[PDB]
Amino acid sequence: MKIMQVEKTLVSTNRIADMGHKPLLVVWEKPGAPRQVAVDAIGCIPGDWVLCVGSSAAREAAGSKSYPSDLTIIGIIDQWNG
Amino acid sequence: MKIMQVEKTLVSTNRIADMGHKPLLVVWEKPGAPRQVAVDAIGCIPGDWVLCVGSSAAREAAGSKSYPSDLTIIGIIDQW
Amino acid sequence: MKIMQVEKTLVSTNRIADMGHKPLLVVWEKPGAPRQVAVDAIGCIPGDWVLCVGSSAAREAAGSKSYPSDLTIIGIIDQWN
Amino acid sequence: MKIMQVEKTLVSTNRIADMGHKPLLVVWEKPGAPRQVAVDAIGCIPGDWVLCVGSSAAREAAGSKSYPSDLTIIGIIDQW
Amino acid sequence: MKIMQVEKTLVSTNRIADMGHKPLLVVWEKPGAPRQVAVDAIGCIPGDWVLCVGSSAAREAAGSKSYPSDLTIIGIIDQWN
Ligand SMILES: [Cl-]
Repeated sequence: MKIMQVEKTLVSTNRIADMGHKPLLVVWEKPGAPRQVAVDAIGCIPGDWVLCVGSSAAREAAGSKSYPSDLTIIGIIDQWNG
Repeated sequence: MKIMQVEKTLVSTNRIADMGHKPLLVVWEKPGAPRQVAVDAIGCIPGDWVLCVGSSAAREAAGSKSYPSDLTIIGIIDQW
Repeated sequence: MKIMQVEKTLVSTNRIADMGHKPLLVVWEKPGAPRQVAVDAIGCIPGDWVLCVGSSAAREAAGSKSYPSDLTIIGIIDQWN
Repeated sequence: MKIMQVEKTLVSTNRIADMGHKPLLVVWEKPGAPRQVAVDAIGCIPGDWVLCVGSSAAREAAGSKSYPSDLTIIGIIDQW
Repeated sequence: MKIMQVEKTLVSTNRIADMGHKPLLVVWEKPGAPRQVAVDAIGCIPGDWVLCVGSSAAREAAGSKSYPSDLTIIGIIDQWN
């Protein structure tokens, strides 16, 4: 899994029916790093540090084994909680 | 998933039957970046910025759990 | 599979329910390399060198074909054989 | 999917039984780039530019969901 | 699939039971390249150039669709530079 930060919500799109209403977020490992897009399975806001899963796990994490995702946020990271 | 841009249509006449008639597009993260090829499941043209999915999800995104794809366009993006 | 070292525990109180109670660990191929996170399926401590599996094998290794993992620690490496 | 060129046939006499008799070819994104190996599901020769799929799609592309491939040639690109 | 050279055996005494008794080998694309670990399904020795498969194919390649592997040696390369 990857540690990434939420930059912004991906709204400016028209996409496929096989994807539902779960939000898409633009994420990166840090500012300036290459951007990716993840399905938000938790409920995140810009600036949140999030745990991201790829591969097959990303699909069922997004809510279905049939979900079109290869990157899904499955947790919010507590930077300071120990 | 990754945002990419469509450079051009990929022409491959000799290809396996499992691919069917789905259009294949050459895509890149940006001009000059490594070229990859994606199945277009939306209907795109050169210059379009597109949302692409890989892994297992690219197959069913292309229209079947058995489809031979590891990269599929699942959306067009305006603002890039 | 990758050879990585455990740096520390990753705390995510708000994570999806399918993760159960599995511990998550911050791992890297060496200090300074990009950090990743793996589910601990062995019982590891910081400083341990660990064998990590990704792809679909990470899921069942973490305890279920339905488990949300793409990186799972499946062994501790005895570096001084 | 990636665009790659066939360099040569990969000869591996001692390989697992699951591989059958499918040809294996050494491929690269261009000369001098890191070499990889793909199962040839099309019928290629050295010099061919080819379309290759990875991930789980490579297996069924090679002919079976149980086939041991993570990289399969699924087309010949008309521009060589 | 990758062409790699076998460097040495990977000793992991504390590893998940699903691994069985399959040998694990340290492999790299060339000396000095990043080390990975593959399950040996052929029977290899150090110095061998080997064909390695990853992704989901590595599992059944290692003996079972349930096997915890994302890198499996599935062939020995005849005469390799
Ligand atoms: Cl994969």
